[PDB]
Amino acid sequence: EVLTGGHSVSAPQENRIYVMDSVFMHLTESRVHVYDYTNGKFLGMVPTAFNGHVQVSNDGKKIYTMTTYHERITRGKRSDVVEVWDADKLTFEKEISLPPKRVQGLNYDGLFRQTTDGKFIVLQNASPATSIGIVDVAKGDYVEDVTAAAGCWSVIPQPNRPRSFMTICGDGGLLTINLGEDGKVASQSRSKQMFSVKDDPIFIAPALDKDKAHFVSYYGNVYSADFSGDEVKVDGPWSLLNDEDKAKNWVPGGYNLVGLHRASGRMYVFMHPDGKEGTHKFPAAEIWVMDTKTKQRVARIPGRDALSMTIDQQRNLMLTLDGGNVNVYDISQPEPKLLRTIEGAAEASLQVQFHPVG
Amino acid sequence: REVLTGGHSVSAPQENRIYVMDSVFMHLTESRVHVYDYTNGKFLGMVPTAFNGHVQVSNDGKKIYTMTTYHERITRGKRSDVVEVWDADKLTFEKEISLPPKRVQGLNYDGLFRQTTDGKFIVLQNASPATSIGIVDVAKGDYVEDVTAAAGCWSVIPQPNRPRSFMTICGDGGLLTINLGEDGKVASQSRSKQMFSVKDDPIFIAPALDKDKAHFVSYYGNVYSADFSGDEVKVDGPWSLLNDEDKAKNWVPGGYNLVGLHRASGRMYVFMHPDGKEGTHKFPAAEIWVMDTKTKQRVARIPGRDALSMTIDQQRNLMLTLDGGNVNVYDISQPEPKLLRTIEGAAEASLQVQFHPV
Amino acid sequence: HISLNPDLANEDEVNSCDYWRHCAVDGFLCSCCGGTTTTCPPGSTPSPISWIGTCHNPHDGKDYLISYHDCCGKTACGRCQCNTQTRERPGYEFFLHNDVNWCMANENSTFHCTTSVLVGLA
Amino acid sequence: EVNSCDYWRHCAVDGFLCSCCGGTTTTCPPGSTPSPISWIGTCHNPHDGKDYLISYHDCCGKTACGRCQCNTQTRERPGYEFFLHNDVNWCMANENSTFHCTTSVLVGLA
Ligand SMILES: COc1ccc(CN)cc1
Ligand SMILES: COc1ccc(CN)cc1
Repeated sequence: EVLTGGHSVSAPQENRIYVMDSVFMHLTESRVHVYDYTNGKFLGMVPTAFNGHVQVSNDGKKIYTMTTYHERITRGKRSDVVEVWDADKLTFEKEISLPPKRVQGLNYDGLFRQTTDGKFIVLQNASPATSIGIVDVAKGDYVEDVTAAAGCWSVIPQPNRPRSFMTICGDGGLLTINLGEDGKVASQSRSKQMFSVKDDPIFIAPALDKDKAHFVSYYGNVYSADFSGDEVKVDGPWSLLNDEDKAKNWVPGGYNLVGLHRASGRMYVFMHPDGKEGTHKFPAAEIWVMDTKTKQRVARIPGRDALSMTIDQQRNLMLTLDGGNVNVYDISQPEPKLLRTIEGAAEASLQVQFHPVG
Repeated sequence: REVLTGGHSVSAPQENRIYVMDSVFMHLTESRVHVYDYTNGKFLGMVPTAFNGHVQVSNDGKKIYTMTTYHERITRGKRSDVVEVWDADKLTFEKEISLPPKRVQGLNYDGLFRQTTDGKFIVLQNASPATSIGIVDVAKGDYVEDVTAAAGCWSVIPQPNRPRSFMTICGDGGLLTINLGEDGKVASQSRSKQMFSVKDDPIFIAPALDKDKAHFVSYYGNVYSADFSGDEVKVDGPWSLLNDEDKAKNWVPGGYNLVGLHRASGRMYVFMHPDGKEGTHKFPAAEIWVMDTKTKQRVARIPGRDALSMTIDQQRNLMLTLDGGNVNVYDISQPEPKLLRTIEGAAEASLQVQFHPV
Repeated sequence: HISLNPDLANEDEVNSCDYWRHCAVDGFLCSCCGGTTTTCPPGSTPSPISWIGTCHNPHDGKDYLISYHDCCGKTACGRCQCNTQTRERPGYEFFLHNDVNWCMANENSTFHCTTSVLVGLA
Repeated sequence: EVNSCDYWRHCAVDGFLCSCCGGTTTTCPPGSTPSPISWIGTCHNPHDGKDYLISYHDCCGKTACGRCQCNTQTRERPGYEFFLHNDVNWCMANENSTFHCTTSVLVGLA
């Protein structure tokens, strides 16, 4: 026997999921744990230093991380970076320099994204003034600081365009940014007001369709933004609640708390009863499955204290995540079926993502 | 109305302070020193120590010394091994002393990171993996000597009766004494006769250290001694810790920093467990035995509360014990120790606690 | 008026996540970390910026603006971790949001612990 | 069975089993680098009744795996018998010394 390295992940890409473990108790040693969702096998990891963020390249070939280093961790010079890692070898390839203002925060999907065409990484900055950063992946360069996004928060890419995305702004509307060939801002537009910031604040997490996004509110209302056209069209609210739900004060709760199954128009939302001011981040008592076309609830199942989810369209799967454990659900039918639970996938994770297959 | 201020000192007097070196093995790049008030269990502060920190307090009580390893990008980039000097009262970084990149990376045995009795030199264990002892000049703030004479040896036992001499344990079963000059280079050295059979009765490295002699315990419950009242070390032993009744239950020592000496009484404290056999030398203490080193007889035994490491305060007649996470405080002014209190959750993974010198 | 000074209260009371002025704390209470409600632990640095809460004081029946200044430049304290969300809002109301690191603009952005500083009446 | 700390080859492991970390008893997980040096264990094989030398090469350059932590001390000796000692980081001489997991490679009969 002789000890060898140089190995690739042992399971096919189609089985891979990525649990972003913040390790909040020791946040300088965050990491991405890679699991096989079919059998719960731990496949490998990527270290991400202080409060790492992660996504997988649209093409499935690379892992992208965003993190912060200091020469002596707690002292010395700051370096904010994106890193490119080989998806199969889980090895470091390239560092891309960022200005020292990348968002430091919990791992909402919307703080670290990419364009549909995969050419640009799009990230949230806070200095604490907010801007959005564009990184040319090919060139390995930061190319554009979108300061026009000041007062807005989060990146919602538009799956129907190569290099466009939206952000949610403090006026209750959406700002669309359209990138040119070079990653600089070509054009932009602001929608009308979708929601009342003061009266019906929304969760930033979108239930994202190919040319529309739906959002849930603190009080259980649903808002939509349509971007099939040239300019974004906004609507809502409609309520997730029936009369019995209202009397029990059911409201949404969580972080990455929604998902859309696109083929069916089913929206998945984490919910809990006895909602009131300050419960918006409570674990799920239940997962509700809403028909977005009929605006009716078509199923409700135990939430297993979950906080974040993600959906795989082609395999008809939802993952939920309670902070340490990952639950896999078959969502091919209106009622989801629990297939398994991966215990101890992370210590403090609020984000799980599938490896892309299509 | 109120303003947050910093620049503050530790709230409790130096005489109340203990230092719990938390390796945080599960996240070893974020090790740290927890500072506690032993009188009431209050958390006073901490000093971050990066990867596998080691710690000691300056003999004069003014400074905390740490030893750690950094890399530019943590898991890649250039390595910097360093000693740091921090202010004991402000718990702030003051300076960094470069070491060659071979400081020992390992569990927090006292003898890996020490100082000469006069406080003028920090004396540390190197392994590249060839062993040598490193000498750091505290006045200069410089690494000044690599003691290659100590190859094949391990750990640093300062001689409390000389300003700048220490011993190490070698693989011939003897002790090497090193006498430093005022420049921190080796002025003279000597090697003892064989004290113990490395193959037949290996000793634990943790000394039970008196003014002019050290006692060591073996895997099999024997005691060996090195007398350094003179220029040449005189070795003797074994005598057995065990009486005839103890032998029935196969009592043997176990732990890491598992022994201590109360110098005024001659009382040696040792962690012990029954059902001793090959592989049990790091087992938690079923009991603490108290031995009179002069009469070579046990004078007391108390329940060990699963402790692994200890330290002794000569002045206040105190013993601390540590099970990895919790610290117990014992009054040892009489032969039978009296438990005073336990500090729960002092660390996640600590095998070393130390008093502030007073 | 006595409930406005955490220094006078029971250490057990102020070290609890349910202490009234901790209503939008997401982090470790500095008061458990060698500091106090309004002072950073030794060798940690106050954040110039913060998110802000509005917290009801049940003892005097008035509502107060609480500034959640962090202490920065040391690794996670790990003690008295609280996650309270009263009147907290998402990042499009940025200074009401506690899911970002308010050490972000410090010389060293490592997050150590969180204080709850009384700004005044809401 | 190899994921158990009681597995006979793991008799002097102080660390995380690589077999739980996306590697195997004898291979490093992806992106972790084998140590060229190691401490060695002498472990009894219960099947054939013989004692074998096991090399405990660490995998390095990734942070702690955190899975299947084992602490077994059969025939382990202090630092003055340095290559029988497991309280040191056998990643110590790697390009990056960060400790990830431990492999348990059969060398030969003892
Ligand atoms: C860098 O990520 C962090 C750090 C700290 C906190 C606590 N408000 C939230 C996110
Ligand atoms: C650096 O501290 C350490 C690290 C790793 C190990 C594992 N043999 C032992 C001690």
